[PDB]
Amino acid sequence: SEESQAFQRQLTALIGYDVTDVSNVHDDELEFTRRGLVTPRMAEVASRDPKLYAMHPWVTSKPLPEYLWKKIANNCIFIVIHRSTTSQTIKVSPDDTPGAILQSFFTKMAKQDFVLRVCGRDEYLVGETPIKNFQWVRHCLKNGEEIHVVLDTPPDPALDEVRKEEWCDRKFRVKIRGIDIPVLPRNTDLTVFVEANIQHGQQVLCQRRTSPKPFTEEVLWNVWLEFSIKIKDLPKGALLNLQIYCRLLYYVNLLLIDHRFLLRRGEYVLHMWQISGFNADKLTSATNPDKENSMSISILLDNHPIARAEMPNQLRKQLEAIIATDPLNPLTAEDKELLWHFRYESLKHPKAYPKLFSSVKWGQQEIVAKTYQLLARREVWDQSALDVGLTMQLLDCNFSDENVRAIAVQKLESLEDDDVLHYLLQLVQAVKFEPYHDSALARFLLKRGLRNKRIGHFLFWFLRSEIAQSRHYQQRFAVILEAYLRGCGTAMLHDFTQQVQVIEMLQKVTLDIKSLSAEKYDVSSQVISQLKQKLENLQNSQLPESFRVPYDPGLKAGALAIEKCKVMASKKKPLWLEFKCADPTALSNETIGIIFKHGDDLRQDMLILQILRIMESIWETESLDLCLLPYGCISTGDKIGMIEIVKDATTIAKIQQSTVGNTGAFKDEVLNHWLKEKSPTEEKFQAAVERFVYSCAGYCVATFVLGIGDRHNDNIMITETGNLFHIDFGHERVPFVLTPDFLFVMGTSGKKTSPHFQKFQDICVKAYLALRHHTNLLIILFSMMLMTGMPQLTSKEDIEYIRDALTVGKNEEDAKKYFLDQIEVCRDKGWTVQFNWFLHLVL
Ligand SMILES: CCCn1cnc(CCNC(=O)Nc2nc3ccc(-c4cncc(OC)c4)cc3s2)c1
Repeated sequence: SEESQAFQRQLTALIGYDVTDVSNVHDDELEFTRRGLVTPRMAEVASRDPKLYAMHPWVTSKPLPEYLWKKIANNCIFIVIHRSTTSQTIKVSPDDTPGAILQSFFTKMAKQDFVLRVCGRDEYLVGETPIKNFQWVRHCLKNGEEIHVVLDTPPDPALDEVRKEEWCDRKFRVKIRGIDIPVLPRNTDLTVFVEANIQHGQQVLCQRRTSPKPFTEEVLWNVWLEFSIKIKDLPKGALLNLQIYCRLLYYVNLLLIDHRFLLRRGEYVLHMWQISGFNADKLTSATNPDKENSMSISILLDNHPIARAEMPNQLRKQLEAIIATDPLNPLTAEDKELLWHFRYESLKHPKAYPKLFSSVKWGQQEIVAKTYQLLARREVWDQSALDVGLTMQLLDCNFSDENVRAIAVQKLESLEDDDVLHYLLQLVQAVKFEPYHDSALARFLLKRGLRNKRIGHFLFWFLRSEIAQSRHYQQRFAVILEAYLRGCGTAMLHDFTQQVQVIEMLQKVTLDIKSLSAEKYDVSSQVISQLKQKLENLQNSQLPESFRVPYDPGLKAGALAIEKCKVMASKKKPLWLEFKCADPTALSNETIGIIFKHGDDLRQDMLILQILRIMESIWETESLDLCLLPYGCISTGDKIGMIEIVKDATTIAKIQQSTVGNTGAFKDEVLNHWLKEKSPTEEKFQAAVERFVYSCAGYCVATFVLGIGDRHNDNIMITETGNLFHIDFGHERVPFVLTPDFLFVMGTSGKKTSPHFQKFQDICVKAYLALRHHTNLLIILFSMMLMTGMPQLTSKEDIEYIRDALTVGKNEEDAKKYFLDQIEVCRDKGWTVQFNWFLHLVL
């Protein structure tokens, strides 16, 4: 039971979806999946070390990069320690463990066991890890900052307490009975038919149509559709995709083999997803909850069970060629049969595996058999070093086979939380391509999230983001989330509970303000008053005392700095909110600044940001820093989210608006003055010039690769301290933005060269060819991003942008050349496409 039914309401209200609800299901898969997950939850709960769990030490086995060993000129590191305005600085060896450091500290003083917490954060320096390997440390040294730690006592694991739990040979065929809708769209007499496909990872196996019939609110064929495939030749995870044309208006899917390995039988009345008017919402096994407005379709099943000599030379080379080839290069029939015939050779090359397993006639019993024997002798794959790009490739929409997919997930098991975090978002999205609710991958996210509060925290927001936006996938995700929460342990349930109230509160406010200045560029006096009064109304009895900042879970925000909060001057009306630190042990009055925004789909931004982080760590692997500023951003519901404000930064545009602020002339010297005036010492200035040259360079390459490089001034920002960065990725060309104002900081004005600019192309090109060394990873992530993150998209040309840009199949010379030309376009065009935003105000 009873007090255990509150818990459920807690869960549902925490999730944003009621998973005990059974009104949008035609079977028990979700229920079954709720049951299936108890063990892997309990298992992981049971085996986690309570102390290290409560402190969630954020840590990495990566080597410390060159550019930070450079920053330590003494093989020794300073750490200020505090007890209560009593503090001493300690020389420490980069290889010193924390316990080891406590040894030397107790030694120092008086002439039990406490723990090193970071000043101002919910971050601890604990565990047999040399300090060189805690992230905070690496982050402090990056920025030229000191390292402030208070000594306090550990958090009681009691607070992580988890609740008690006490839980034939026949051809296949389908009777299309007919379809219904209540209200008919365009109205004038058109014509309509049903298309029934037998699908397996977007490979199509058979297809049947109906004769068409006049499009009216009710249409009844009552036909058998005898397909070409044999019942027994059906593979697990095969979808019966049902589609409607007149062209494509609606689609829906049914697993032909249920989660119990049972051929699917009987009557079904399926409510169908309308078209927007390829992508991952097409694949779903879910039905439209909206029974009242959706088109639907009746059908019937009743058809039970089921569960090397020497290769030539020039063929080996055709083979190696095929294998050695981007994920988007499609395979000829000729290729596929080659791969299949020489599968045992193909098997020694882990890079072949995606190509190889998509050369499988999955519509043949006998061949899948062989394909499993093939997976049996996995020596080489098991032993290969982890390649995430490769691994990821095998979790995309192209692979429905449960066992292919699961070897990829084997490979992830060896990732440390550091990397789990990098890829967490994409991996969560990759759930959408899983044929069944319960999957190896789902279970793996579950483990890793429960094992580590950082992953757990981000897992929560990532699943919740989707649950609240997508009906296609909310059911499945809601089940995974519920699984998580039942293991994360009441500490976090309270945290998530705080957090969820705050962002529901603050979105209420966000939307109410849009109502009050329609478009009208200016923001009425009236507006700001009301914003002020609401936030005051909120703070006085309703808002929590403090709360974790979802995009950065080490930060506890306290009260609002109402004075500093405002509505932004947008066509949308985002909030500029700022909070005090709730941590009194913090080093500053410097606020936490968060922007809330409705009107853009931030799921996209989230993705782009995550790819930015990935690029930054690729550059880590060649001892390269380009100071990208992939600020925090978390989507939270329908076209609405939050955004980390970056301290001390303005808009390239505004730096123009200041001096001239014209309707839109444009000047080249202005940026460089703006730096001087924000550099209290001329040598710090050269650091701004420094940071800028990198940041510019970073964003130049990145932005180009993603093809989001032609942007307006207003959507680029720089820090008072040189760090340039792009924003707002919800929104003649130019490849990327290299305006003449930038180049004047690089000591050039219209076609010359100079110390820092030589440096600029040097870094740029380094950066560029460095990402080409991870081509397949970027291609797979990008392609997935578009499939899980976008509007509709061409399953060739939208995606194919990024191979031409990564200049696939090219030696480093051509490529370097290519990139350099992409610079020279921005110097042909100078201010031209910048200038052009304005003009089309009327075109
Ligand atoms: C953060 C504490 C207050 N503060 C301390 N220094 C400043 C100077 C002003 N700094 C900024 O405005 N920084 C910004 N950072 C971002 C990051 C992202 C976005 C953004 C990204 N995407 C979509 C957007 O549309 C609203 C906005 C805007 C800003 S402004 C403000």
